Amino acid sequence: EIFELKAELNSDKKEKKKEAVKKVIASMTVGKDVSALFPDVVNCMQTDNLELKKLVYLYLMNYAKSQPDMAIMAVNTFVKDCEDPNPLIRALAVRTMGCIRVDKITEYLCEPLRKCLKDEDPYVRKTAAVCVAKLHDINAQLVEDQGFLDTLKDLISDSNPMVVANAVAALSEIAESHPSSNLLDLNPQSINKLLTALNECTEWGQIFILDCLANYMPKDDREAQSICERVTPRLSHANSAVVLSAVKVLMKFMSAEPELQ
Amino acid sequence: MQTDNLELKKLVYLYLMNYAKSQAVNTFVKDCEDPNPLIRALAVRTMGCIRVDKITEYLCEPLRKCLKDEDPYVRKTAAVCVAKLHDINAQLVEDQGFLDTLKDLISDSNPMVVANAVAALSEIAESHPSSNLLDLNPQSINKLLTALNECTEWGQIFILDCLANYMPKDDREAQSICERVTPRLSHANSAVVLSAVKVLMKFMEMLSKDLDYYGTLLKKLAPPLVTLLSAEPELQYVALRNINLIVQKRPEILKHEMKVFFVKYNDPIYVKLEKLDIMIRL
Amino acid sequence: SASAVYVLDLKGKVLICRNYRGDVDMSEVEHFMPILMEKEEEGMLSPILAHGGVRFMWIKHNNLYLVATSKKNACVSLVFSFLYKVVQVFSEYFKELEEESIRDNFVIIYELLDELMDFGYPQTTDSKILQEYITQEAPRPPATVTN
Amino acid sequence: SASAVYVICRNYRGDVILAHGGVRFMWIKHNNLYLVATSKKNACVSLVFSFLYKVVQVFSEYFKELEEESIRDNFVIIYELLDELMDFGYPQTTDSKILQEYITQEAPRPPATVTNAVSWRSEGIKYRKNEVFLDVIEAVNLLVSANGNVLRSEIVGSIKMRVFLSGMPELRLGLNDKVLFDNTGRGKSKSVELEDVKFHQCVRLSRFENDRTISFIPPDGEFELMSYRLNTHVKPLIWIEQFKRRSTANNVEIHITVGSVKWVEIVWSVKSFPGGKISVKFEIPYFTTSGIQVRYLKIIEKSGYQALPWVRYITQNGDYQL
Amino acid sequence: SKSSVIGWPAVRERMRRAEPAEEVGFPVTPQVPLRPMTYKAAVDLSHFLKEKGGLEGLIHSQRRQDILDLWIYHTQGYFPDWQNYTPGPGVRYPLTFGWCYKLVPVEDPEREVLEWRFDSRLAFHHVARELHPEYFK
Amino acid sequence: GNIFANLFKGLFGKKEMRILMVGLDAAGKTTILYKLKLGEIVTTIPTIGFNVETVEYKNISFTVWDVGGQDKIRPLWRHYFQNTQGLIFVVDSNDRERVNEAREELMRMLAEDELRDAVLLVFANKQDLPNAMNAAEITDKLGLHSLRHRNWYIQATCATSGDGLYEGLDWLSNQLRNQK
Amino acid sequence: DRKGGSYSQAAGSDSAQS
Ligand SMILES: Nc1nc2c(ncn2[C@@H]2O[C@H](COP(=O)(O)OP(=O)(O)OP(=O)(O)O)[C@@H](O)[C@H]2O)c(=O)[nH]1
Ligand SMILES: [Mg+2]
Repeated sequence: EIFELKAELNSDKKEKKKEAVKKVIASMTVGKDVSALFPDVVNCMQTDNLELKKLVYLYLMNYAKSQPDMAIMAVNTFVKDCEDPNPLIRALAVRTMGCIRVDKITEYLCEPLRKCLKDEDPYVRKTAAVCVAKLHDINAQLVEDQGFLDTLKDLISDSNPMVVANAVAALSEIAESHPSSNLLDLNPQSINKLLTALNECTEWGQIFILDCLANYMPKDDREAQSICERVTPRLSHANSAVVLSAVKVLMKFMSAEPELQ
Repeated sequence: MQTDNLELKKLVYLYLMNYAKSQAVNTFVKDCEDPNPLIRALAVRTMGCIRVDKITEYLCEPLRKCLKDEDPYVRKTAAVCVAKLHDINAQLVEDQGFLDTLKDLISDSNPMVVANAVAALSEIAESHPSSNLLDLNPQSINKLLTALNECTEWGQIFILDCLANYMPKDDREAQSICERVTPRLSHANSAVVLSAVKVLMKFMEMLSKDLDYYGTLLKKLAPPLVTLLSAEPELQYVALRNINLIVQKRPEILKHEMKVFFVKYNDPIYVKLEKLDIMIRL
Repeated sequence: SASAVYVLDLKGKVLICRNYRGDVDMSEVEHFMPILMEKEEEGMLSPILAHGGVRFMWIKHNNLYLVATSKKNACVSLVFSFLYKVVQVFSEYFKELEEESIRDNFVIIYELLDELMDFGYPQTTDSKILQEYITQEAPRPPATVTN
Repeated sequence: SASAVYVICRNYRGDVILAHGGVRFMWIKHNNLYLVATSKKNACVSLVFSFLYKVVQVFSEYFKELEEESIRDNFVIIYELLDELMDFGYPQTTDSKILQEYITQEAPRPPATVTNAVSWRSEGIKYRKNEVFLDVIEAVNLLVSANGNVLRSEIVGSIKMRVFLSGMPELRLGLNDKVLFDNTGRGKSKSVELEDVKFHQCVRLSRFENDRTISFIPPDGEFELMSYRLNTHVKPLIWIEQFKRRSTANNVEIHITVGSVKWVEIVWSVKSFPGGKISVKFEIPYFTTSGIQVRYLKIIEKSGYQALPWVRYITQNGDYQL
Repeated sequence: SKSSVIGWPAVRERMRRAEPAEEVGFPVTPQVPLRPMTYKAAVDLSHFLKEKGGLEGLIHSQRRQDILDLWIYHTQGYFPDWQNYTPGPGVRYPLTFGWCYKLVPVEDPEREVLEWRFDSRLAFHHVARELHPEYFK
Repeated sequence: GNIFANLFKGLFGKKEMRILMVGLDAAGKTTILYKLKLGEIVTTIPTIGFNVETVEYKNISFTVWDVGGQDKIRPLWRHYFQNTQGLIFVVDSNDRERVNEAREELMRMLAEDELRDAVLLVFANKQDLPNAMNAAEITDKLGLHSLRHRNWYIQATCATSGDGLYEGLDWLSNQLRNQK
Repeated sequence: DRKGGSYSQAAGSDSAQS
């Protein structure tokens, strides 16, 4: 069983390697403690096939806190994967790097995070924004030292409205845990820009875009009137949360499912 | 003019260049962003080839965009266009601030592009009044030498011309320059060997005859002169003139070179006459 | 602000789990079943549970309850919307919502779960759009999501 | 600093060895036309001559003949080649083989070889076999005065190789050089004392300067790698009022018993001249007058293959005038 | 090698005839391969010479060494440069690695009498290279 | 049983073989691996983890597993000892102070009974400075002649030039393959 | 055959010089 699986995973045949990866994934999901074979799976990590790479990344994320010492053999692989031409591979690598809850690994991940922060790929930009927030949550001091706040602030002022919404959500999450010192608040121009991308945001991005306005406090009736006029279209959203978010924003500025009832 | 076929575009650009002073900005701007590096290079070359005073003003933006082009051919084309604009309008080039971009070109990758940038800077400084010279410290010379070994035959002359303006101040720097220029004497190109010889002669003004470097340089220069003496008849006159110019400075290098100065039966008049002068000088 | 989205069953067995923040221990799911049983037997059962300082907000599916653990003051409405989106995606990809497909389509299910939400923040919810990047039978993602 | 290169004309600066007032017309005479390149500034005359030679070589490579018939027949590619060769009076590309991949007479992005440092070996070249044919051509030049003594007697070597391999091999040429033998400690056998050695662009100057290491990437086709040139102090092979009897001088043509004599000067044409039997046209193959013997050729490729190098030594008469 | 065996007796006789102390040109055999002697080839030649005899203990002479090198080049196409000895005074080690032949004193290194002696350790230890690392590059 | 398929595969080449790449950090291992795989001198940051590549030469797929020389990664070389057929040691002649450490690391790694069929492969890297030793002084300093039952071969490879890599590959092929 | 001397195979390096 375990010996046979290790032998299959330490083989040069991809057909057996894929079956072994599937079996290992099933055993972990079946409720089998497969953390003892994490170093064995470490050897079969840099693989061209994307099917096995995702499973390996998932196993490493699920077997990262269990064997933090054995996770030191993945920084080079993550660095190599952070420069792959395929945006999906880069996004997966970025997500896996932030998913690892290792204190000694995030120190070396700042360079790839910095490289991917200004990635032209909107998916890459979103992944970098997610990774920066994850790093800040794991280590606020490391994030502050890396100076990712400036990059995150410029993310809202960039194209790719999905990426802008992701950056806004990350900034809100970081400021939520922050002690209110050096707040990421913006003037009415920032609110207007967010509203401009609010109409282009998706259902999930709508909540992120509306949450930012929840922190801003209007000071004039004209600004409050404009905010109310812009949030008025949000009441015609098929999503229940978007309508609720718009209602909450309007209140601040001033037949669903049974579970949502 | 705006045609997809590249065969007609080149002919149109050539006709416009040849019919520009006798009698397109939007077309050039559109072509300056084509994904194909060849098309962008052709557009950059055509824009600089137009001798129009009212057209170069609007070409600064495409030139600025193509100055930092990742394509080494695009970088070379931009460097050529910047030099052409500076020659056509020095004030416009200075206003556009292309000197800073040109200076960083030597400090960038793509050794062909670096050599092109160096040649453009030398051409601009040649017409400049010596004010705000583009001279660099020994680090720049070392970097150029590092790309000198990677430069092509045409780029070798450009790389060696820059050192012709620098004046060494210490024997160690002069010794290093001589050591680096020594490999240039084994170049199949006649001009590269001549350029290396000229650079060595210029650097010898600061070298010390007491050390063995001067003697080694003198010994390693005669074989180069002998090899250059067997060049084409057209280059024979140039080689004779160079020998005469260097003969009056260091006559102890070619003291024993007398048989090679004999005029051949089929030698040209311009070479036969120079052979007698070379024999008289030696 | 869900910490870990997990899929349970009628017998208390977790069909599949996918942690998003890692702030909640994976062993807290064990107390979810006894808590639900106690709530049901006393009339205080609700879709949003609470295991001490961790809230277990989930809805009941055709055969399993998609319990998503949370610890911070996350948007309950956002969690419900994410659960509904996940249910719709599963229905679109799998014609049936039962335990037979949970143990049979894990290869694509895990990929879909990972791609759907990152760090507790979902990014993509279009099943048709998602069908062009994650398949159960990979090129660059389509520009529609970026656009 | 040429202003306009004309044969067809192609202006390079538009500001415009003869001299028309303040403008210098420096050009050479070709087979049928003089390639006059106008210049006005203090441009490098040697640079202009080198550019003209490179253009002539490119024309010869592209067009098998240099005459007026091709000037009026191949203008479409000729103009493109002229435009691409030099920009603003500064040439940038001179490799005919490399230029053949971007400008054709019968356009994709330019090859990365020009942008890359190695501009003399096109990457991706694949062949069924890896055979490189070398040619050690001998040039016997003798300047014999009317008194009977030889004044100018110099022999110039010429290593021309036709490399046809797969990939980008880095040839490591090795011969029995006198300097190399002295450095290694074997300065007692037959070693060639080449006074001047002119390596090609493929040969690295630094490697040869360091330890006489001739390492370079050969190009695809026939090219001149090294051109040795050393004086000769031995007796002439042919004495006209001496070579080894094992060598035969095929096609002996002594321009003024055995051999056909025809007057066109009197051409003393001899088909085969056994050893030991006014310009002479002797060409004796398989005879190395200088005695230089090739030692090794380090053919190294990243892919890894077994090369089959070949080379032949041909001795001919150069400036052998009496 | 039948040709090498046949040439060994004549070569030994010629070397013995020459005391211990006319044609110009450098003809080359058409298609005859010319390359430096290899370590394995040198070892095989040394073993053959030791088995056949005539080389071990023979007084070292310039003429005899030149004749032997010429015969080896004619019979094998090997350049006559690998048969080099280390500078004296004393025992001179072979310059080419793999050679089992060496010169040892028999009594200025030029006037010292030397004789060829077999040395099996030469093919395994680069004595000449160790003594003269500069000469070995 | 029938071995016709094996003979048919061997008629055109079937054996691939393997190889290992270990040595001290900044020893040119990454550059050497890049040259063997691609053929260009690429500058890279220090190898935090490891690099795995393959080289197809002489009809043999020589898989190379580059290993760094980091202090925290030195004890991790035991993981690659399983299913390993070759081993290559890269020396650093430009680091006099690190020679003792490299020798100690080689001795520690060479004192394992699991790695017995792997012949010695010493590569003299950084063959571009005058301070580099010859092909015998380094071997004498390292004491390669005292490795009983070990087939070691000294080869000098220059990272900048690339010469000597073909000779090392041929030696490795001859040591691994014992056929015509 | 070929006029000017038959082509001969070339070696790889100085085998006698290591
Ligand atoms: N310039 C130059 N540097 C060399 C040469 N050989 C080795 N080096 C140095 O060796 C280092 C090699 O690093 P890499 O090849 O990227 O990888 P590595 O050899 O495994 O070193 P680590 O990654 O630290 O383990 C380079 O950074 C160089 O500084 C050489 O021939 N020329
Ligand atoms: Mg490395």
